[PDB]
Amino acid sequence: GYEPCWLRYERKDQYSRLRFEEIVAKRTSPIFQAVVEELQKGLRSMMEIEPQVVQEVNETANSIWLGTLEDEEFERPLEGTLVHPEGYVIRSDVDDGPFRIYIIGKTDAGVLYGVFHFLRLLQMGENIAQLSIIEQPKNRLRMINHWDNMDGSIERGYAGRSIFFVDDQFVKQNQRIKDYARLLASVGINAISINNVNVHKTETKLITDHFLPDVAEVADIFRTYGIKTFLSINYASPIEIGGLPTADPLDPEVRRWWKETAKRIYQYIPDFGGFVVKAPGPFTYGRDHAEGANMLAEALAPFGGLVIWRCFVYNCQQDWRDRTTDRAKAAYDHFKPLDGQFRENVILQIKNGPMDFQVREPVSPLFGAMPKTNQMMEVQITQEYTGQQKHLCFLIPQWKEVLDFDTYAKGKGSEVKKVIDGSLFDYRYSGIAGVSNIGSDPNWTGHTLAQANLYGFGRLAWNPDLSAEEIANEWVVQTFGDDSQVVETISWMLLSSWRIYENYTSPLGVGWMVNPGHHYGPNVDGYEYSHWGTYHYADRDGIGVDRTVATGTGYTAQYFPENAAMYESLDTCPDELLLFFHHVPYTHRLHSGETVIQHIYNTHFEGVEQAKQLRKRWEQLKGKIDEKRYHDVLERLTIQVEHAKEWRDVINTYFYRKSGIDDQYGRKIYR
Amino acid sequence: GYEPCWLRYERKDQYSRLRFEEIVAKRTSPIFQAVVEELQKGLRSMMEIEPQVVQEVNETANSIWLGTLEDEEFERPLEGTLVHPEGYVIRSDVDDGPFRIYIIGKTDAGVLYGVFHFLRLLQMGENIAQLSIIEQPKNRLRMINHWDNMDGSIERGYAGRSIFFVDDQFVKQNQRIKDYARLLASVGINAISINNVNVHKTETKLITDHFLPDVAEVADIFRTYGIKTFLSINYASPIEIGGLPTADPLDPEVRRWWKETAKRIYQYIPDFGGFVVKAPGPFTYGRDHAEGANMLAEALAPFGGLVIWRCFVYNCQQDWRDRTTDRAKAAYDHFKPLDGQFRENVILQIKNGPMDFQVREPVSPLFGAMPKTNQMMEVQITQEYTGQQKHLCFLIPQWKEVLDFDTYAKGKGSEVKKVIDGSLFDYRYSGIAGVSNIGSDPNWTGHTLAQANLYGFGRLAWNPDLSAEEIANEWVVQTFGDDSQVVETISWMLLSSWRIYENYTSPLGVGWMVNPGHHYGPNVDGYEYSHWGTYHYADRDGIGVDRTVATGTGYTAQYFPENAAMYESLDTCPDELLLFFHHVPYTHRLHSGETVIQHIYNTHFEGVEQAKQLRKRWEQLKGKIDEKRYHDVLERLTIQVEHAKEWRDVINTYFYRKSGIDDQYGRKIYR
Ligand SMILES: CO[C@H]1[C@H](O)[C@@H](O)[C@@H](O)O[C@@H]1C(=O)O
Ligand SMILES: CO[C@H]1[C@H](O)[C@@H](O)[C@@H](O)O[C@@H]1C(=O)O
Repeated sequence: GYEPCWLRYERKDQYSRLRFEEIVAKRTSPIFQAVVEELQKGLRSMMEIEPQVVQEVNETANSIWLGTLEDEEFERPLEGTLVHPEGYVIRSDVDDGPFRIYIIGKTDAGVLYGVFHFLRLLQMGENIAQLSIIEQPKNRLRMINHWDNMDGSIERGYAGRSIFFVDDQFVKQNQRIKDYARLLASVGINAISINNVNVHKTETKLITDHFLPDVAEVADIFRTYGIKTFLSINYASPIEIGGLPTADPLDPEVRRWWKETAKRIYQYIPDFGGFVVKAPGPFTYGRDHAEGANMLAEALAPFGGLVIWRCFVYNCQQDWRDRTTDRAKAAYDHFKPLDGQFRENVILQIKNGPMDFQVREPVSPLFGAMPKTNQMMEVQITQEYTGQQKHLCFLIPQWKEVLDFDTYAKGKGSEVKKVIDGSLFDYRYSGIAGVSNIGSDPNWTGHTLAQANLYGFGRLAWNPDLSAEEIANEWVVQTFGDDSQVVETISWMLLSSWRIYENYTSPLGVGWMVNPGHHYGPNVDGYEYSHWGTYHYADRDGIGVDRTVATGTGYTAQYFPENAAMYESLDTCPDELLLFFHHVPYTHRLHSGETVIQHIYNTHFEGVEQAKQLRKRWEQLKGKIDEKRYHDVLERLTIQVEHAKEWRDVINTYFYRKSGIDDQYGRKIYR
Repeated sequence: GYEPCWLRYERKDQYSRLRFEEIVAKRTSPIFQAVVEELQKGLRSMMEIEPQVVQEVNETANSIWLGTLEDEEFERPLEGTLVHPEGYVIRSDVDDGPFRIYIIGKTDAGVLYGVFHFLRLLQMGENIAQLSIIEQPKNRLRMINHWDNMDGSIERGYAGRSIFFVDDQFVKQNQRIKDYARLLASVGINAISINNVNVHKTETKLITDHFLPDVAEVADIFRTYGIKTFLSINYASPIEIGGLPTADPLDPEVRRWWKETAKRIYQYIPDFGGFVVKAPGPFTYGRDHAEGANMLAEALAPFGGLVIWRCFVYNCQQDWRDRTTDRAKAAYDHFKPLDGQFRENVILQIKNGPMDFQVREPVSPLFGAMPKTNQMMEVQITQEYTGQQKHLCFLIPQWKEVLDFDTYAKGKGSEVKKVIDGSLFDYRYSGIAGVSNIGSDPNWTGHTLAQANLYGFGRLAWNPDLSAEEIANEWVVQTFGDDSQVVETISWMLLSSWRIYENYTSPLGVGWMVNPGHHYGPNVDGYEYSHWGTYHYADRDGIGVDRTVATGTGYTAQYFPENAAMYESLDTCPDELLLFFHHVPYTHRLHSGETVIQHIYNTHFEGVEQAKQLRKRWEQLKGKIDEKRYHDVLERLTIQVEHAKEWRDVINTYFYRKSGIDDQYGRKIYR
């Protein structure tokens, strides 16, 4: 019915097998049961062996040992250094007797992640004769947000319908949920919100007795795979389903209603993760988001729940005429002032950028600006503005640029990753969340290669220091095999895809220029005169948003001095973000030597040629990939090439018609 | 529940009444029954009298006589000249005895229209002491097309939900259908298609036994008011509900299926009007529209049904890059060549313009170009591109410009009205159709004053020679009374509204510049790079579509020599249509003396001020109009003023940003 994605566990040849007679499972918990089953599955499929599962080591048998520190006979030094609950150690016994692999986790979850790491080593064909590994995740929260609706639709879903809901109910099918959990767990994802942040009528009832049994059934599966379950809530629930006259967070009965709702939820799901909130809301009653979030936080506190408060807030009724109002400044101006007013179990979830998941956006100034408030970054795996899984776009490189961005909050070495992993400000709760890119499509992600974005998200969530190169390598090998041509080719495609897509879309960081509504395809003035605050201000002389303090919106001042100065100056501002920070003449000379207008022409003409190359390189792999996936991808790559041509021409023509400046190289621009 | 619109029958004062003791109804048919009931209603409400209904004249009683020629004792000369079946004569007896009013119709329908004319005279307070009237409609078909869907929605409906359907079924309520029929009949409308031309799944079943009983129930009501009922059909019905493998009009079984469908329909509705068709279609199987239409025509022929084939056909996948392809030429190039190949009961329905109901479009070249093919013009009463009933837009003046347009098909005096009334080419069937502007809203049309467009459509349909001035006068008096200030003010508002709306929307006939999808509001580049063939080609130097033969698409050649030459020349082409026919520099000087760019600024700034005046004039009527309607309209006028400001600024800014030319008068243009 559907692909196994990167958990193929392809059968090894006779020269790449392992000899094991037993699996020693020191524990019998539901998680351990899933761990054992997964190990059996991988070893059976890959090695064609079926070790017996036991609870005590057989001194003379080759074994894989699974357990926690408390299960050890002799606690060696390495595992003794473990402090993170989800951390683990994998080491081969150094003695000369039977072969033994020890997978030691700080907790059961640790053993689960350790096993998937062990299986990953096998899929990649690593020598496990002398292993000595210690791994602890950097981010406490490694979450996935689903924008699934209960009618089956998925907001911004380009990979089919929801695998959770249908006909305003839960799918009677749960086997796919189990395989999805296995996939998420394989890359360390430990938290999930199953419903759209835009909570509609039916979804509002997910926190009521009518649907809680079903939610609990889903949570039971995820729990088995070390995944905590969350629900996006409707802030107006007290009114819509509570029978109350208001949703005011300060109203005594409203506060009580939520506390009772929390209690009720925990009776079905004892380890419920908490609420994800997109917010009639607090503003409706003159309350600020601290008051709004803290009320929900107080309801969940007794149960250990968390409130994930999204900071995607802005004036969705902005006047395009007013160049003093800047949507990019909204998030910071709204939350920065509230630092230190939020309850301990509240985590502010902030998008990587201050606008809205554009192909390229500078880093949200909020990161590093709130020392006393937990923060978590939200990235979008589903490609809303990045190709919608029609165009290939491996998002890992972009996410690393964001994660490695130094905010200088506490001087050099204050990278975003250190802000969200909680080390910089000692955040009790923090991490990263990704908007799911899956659907009912057999290949899960619409575009076969988009599977790499989900895999990659998990890898970065676990350890942001991993290189895009090794993440791509791991994914390709596990998904398509180790043929050097296949690996080198697909890895190259993945690693260069984002830049290629940006080349023929929005120029120099200004973003947008997409069709309104569905957001797919070129439309330079699409939202140019809208009330969404997404403008490029292109005219016959130049383009760009002046966000300088000197003459613009003053957005640059939201960054710490080092970055503020870099963007403030027209001479130091990076080319790739120039139009996001400065309004400049088309003739303005970039650091690359190109005028702004010629740069536009260059990347659009050249981006299309690069897209053709992606397709050509893929075609050269025919015969080395099964026919089904070969054609699924070829189909998409062709769709990409044809659409890229539309992006190229629409943008080139628009700017030629406005600037009146011809392409330096005389390439075809339709007048 | 809803307003009576123009059939108010307001109670007259004691000095404006009539003395009648009897109504002589010479016939007992369902139509006559409705006629009598309407007369009783009007006389009771207006005159507070209740004449007894009799079948024989009382020599000594003041009476209103109703009958046809065959019912007359003495057939006078006037009614003796009647030839049209729906014509009638109204004359006061010239003798000195009792007062007698004779309403003589050629057929029952004629008597119905005669009575409504009599009632109209009373509502307007005309002296009926010495009447001598003869009226015969110019257009055989005076039709209304409904874009209602069975789920209750109305495509391009801005006046509420369908009054016909709900929950994929017919409304159990029929009283509103009766009052709607009364309204349509009052203005001579004699035909109606009750469902959307875009026939969806459920609507496709309107031609099956499952829904025919309901359709018949609706048709029974309309029949009583002289209205023939039609259904829009799904050309693919043979496949969707017929169980056949194809819809090919030349497939033997397909032809048979339609003939059987027709027979079945006529068993429920003996006088069924026929099918309205928007067309898997003939093109799908390499057949032309003559073959497509003739197949349906052959099925209806034995029953006297008609096939209304819409010519709204074009490449909905046009390349914006190709300036040689012109959507405006499509309709003519598609149908002109087929003249003389259509069956006698087929009528080609053509929109007033060759594009798509824009605020201003030149006349469709098809009118006058097909001497051997019946034609009917389609106009849009619902204001899709003309304010959507938020902005006031009395469409009658525009329709008269189209109707009075001389095609010169047979030399001077070949106006569009003479083409569609069938007199120019002796068309057996022809006329005019209007896309309904009603909905479930209590005031029927969303905007109270939009009621005038429905009324006006009927009046022009009956007699295109009626002036916009008298049509507006009739409507205002009947709807709001005869206070001279009220009449003069509302009439002025109606008569100037269209020009006002055009002033702040699309300039000089180029059209569009609307938001995509819903089509409401400014968005200059909205469809500029779309595949719909709706482009203005504005750049930093000029704007316009070159449709000349000399250098453009050659669209001008579709008109007869006299009009072709007028539009072909840049010097003779009317300003109001200049950008539809020529691409010109912004500095091009118009006949008005304005440069094209300054004209744009002028009409947009001034159009807003004119809109403010509409509101001001309405406010001055407070106290002379009931509070409910006064405020309903004031609300809309305020909405109009505010939106006009958006139209003004968006368009002015777009062209300033592109042309770089400032407003001559230094008015506020946001940079
Ligand atoms: C779920 O709503 C989404 C929305 O579809 C998307 O287009 C954007 O505006 O951001 C959103 C968000 O992150 O709330
Ligand atoms: C019913 O479809 C409509 C359509 O809503 C409208 O936007 C336009 O394109 O013309 C149509 C037509 O007259 O078929």
